[PDB]
Amino acid sequence: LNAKVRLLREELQLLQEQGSYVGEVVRAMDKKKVLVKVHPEGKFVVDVDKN
Amino acid sequence: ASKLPLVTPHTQCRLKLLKLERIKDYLLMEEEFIRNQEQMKPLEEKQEEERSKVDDLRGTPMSVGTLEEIIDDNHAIVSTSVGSEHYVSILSFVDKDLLEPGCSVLLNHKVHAVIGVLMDDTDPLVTVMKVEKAPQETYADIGGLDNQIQEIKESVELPLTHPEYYEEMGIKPPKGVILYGPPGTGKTLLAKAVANQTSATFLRVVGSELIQKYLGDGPKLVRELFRVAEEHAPSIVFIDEIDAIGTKRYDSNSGGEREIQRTMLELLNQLDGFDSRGDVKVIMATNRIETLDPALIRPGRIDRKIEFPLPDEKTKKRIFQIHTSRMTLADDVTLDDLIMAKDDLSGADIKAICTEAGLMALRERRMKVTNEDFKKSKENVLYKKQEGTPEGL
Ligand SMILES: Nc1ncnc2c1ncn2[C@@H]1O[C@H](COP(=O)(O)OP(=O)(O)OP(=O)(O)O)[C@@H](O)[C@H]1O
Ligand SMILES: [Mg+2]
Repeated sequence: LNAKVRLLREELQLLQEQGSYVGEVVRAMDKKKVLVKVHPEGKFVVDVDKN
Repeated sequence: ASKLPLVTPHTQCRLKLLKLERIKDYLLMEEEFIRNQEQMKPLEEKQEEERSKVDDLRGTPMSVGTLEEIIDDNHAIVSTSVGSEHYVSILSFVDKDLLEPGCSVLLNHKVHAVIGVLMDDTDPLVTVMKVEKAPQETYADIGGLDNQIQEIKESVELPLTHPEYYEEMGIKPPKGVILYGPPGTGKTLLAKAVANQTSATFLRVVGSELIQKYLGDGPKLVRELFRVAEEHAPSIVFIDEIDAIGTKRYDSNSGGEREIQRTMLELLNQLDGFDSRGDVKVIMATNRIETLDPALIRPGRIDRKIEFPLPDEKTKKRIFQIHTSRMTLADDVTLDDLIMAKDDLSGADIKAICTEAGLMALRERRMKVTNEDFKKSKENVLYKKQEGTPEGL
């Protein structure tokens, strides 16, 4: 119960963090970069997180 | 690799040995110098961290634009995905030999400077048109052409195989070849054989594919077919069944005839016009050559004109053997009896005879083809004659 309450108390400031775009991967390339189509915008050559 | 242009006599000569020995000596000097300097200090760390500075300069979220115009002063107009266009600076680490209008460039996120170019798909029309290795077969299958094979080789193969012979005499190779003959003699067969035996991008188009349904698309198709023929190094463009697009060009016609004429004019210009044609060789086949345009088959357009005659007496035996090679036969086959008749038989007719004989043997369940089977198949094949007996004779 205490964990539930604590999570619901920090969730207010956890919910103001910016979302993340959802894109479609075209093909991996280069050192560690990727080519992604972020609809409705154009494509990007983005990095990849270490994980 | 951007090496010196020898431009010595260009024929095996002592001057060309000396210029070449000099290049080898200089290259040996460079190799020794680089090896010794690498041993003294790797310089790998120095080579690295320049890439790190470059990656710092080009931010993480590189955007893909579309180059529109180069102002020729390390500046450009680049269009973003939304449609907006920006006047930016082409930075120094981008290989400018790749930049051309319409290319997919990589743009900086904040400053939109050009910081790279992306590779592009490889099928404008190449995958559709190119034939790869001809599935039919190599030169072995073709039987009884011989002289025609030699002419085709002297036209398309020899220039790529031994060009010194031409460069010595100073003559450029003959421009193009047109293969003409009655239906079923081996024009397409020879074209496919040279396609599979050659080392150049071979493109095949049937004239009926140039009769498009929308205005200007036939001309656009020919323009693009020759456009992706200089982009692919040595190439051979084989326009089979030219008779569909080329014709006497009678002015008094209406309908799609005008559009076909315009397509033919565009093809004429591509074959020989204001611009140099680069290194592209053209082959054309036509059952009916008498109806073509003199402008289309004038000497400077098509130099060589090869005639394909119907097999007479021994070419017939050769085709029969070639097409019955992979087929078990009973020891009673009178192939000579089959061919002896002067029935104007064509090679396609022989192939049909063999295939139908095999098919009817299969139908009867037998394990071997018989002479009677071959005779009945030949009779069935020759049943497709038609026409009127007394008429014309
Ligand atoms: N001399 C030959 N040797 C082997 N096969 C032959 C010969 N002549 C014709 N053929 C056979 O004819 C078949 C029909 O294709 P081919 O290339 O011969 O036609 P074509 O002469 O170009 O005819 P068309 O003018 O109608 O286009 C080929 O599959 C080939 O098997
Ligand atoms: Mg043909």
